Amino acid sequence: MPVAHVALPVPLPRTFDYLLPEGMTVKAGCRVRVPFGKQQERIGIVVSVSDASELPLNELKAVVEVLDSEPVFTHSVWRLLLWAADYYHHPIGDVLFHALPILL
Amino acid sequence: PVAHVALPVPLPRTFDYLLPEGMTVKAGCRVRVPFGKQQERIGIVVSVSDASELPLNELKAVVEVLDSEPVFTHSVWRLLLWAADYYHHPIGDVLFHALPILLR
Repeated sequence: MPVAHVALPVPLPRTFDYLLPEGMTVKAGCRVRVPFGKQQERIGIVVSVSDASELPLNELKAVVEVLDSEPVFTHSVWRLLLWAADYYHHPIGDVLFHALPILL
Repeated sequence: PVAHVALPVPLPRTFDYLLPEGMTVKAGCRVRVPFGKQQERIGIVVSVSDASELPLNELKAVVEVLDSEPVFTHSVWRLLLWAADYYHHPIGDVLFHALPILLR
């Protein structure tokens, strides 16, 4: 009863920022393993890579491992999926992960 | 450093807020909540439980409840939620876009 769950009108990509460790590069389109909750891990997909972030670079967990060296998404498929997601109002994560099993 | 990751989260991607004391809200009401750091935003209560993914000591508190009771019909509400769910649209996206229509 004390936790009100509010729904807000967030930007296009509602991605989650994670910090990359020392000497570990990843390109937009690769899958990565990251920390969620507290002591749980989950497979994610890199959407973008910038030097900035909505939150202080001091409180963003670091990626555990990059399960990819080369984007698992076609340069075309990728550009397409992102568009699709935005155009039809679908969560980027939703499209990406649902679209992966098929692409393979 | 930063890496904008897209993850496959559950159905509602709602944001948990803490209700101050002596202030109750029904699922379907609009509320004013803190965003970013020093910014306000109008949101809608999708649900209300006693639990929360995060520590109850880290959840900002609702600032104001703009509704005594649901601005959405018991029907419309039940419908919109479905719609959002069935067609894979952000619940917040559906609710706020659907609002101007239902009223005007």
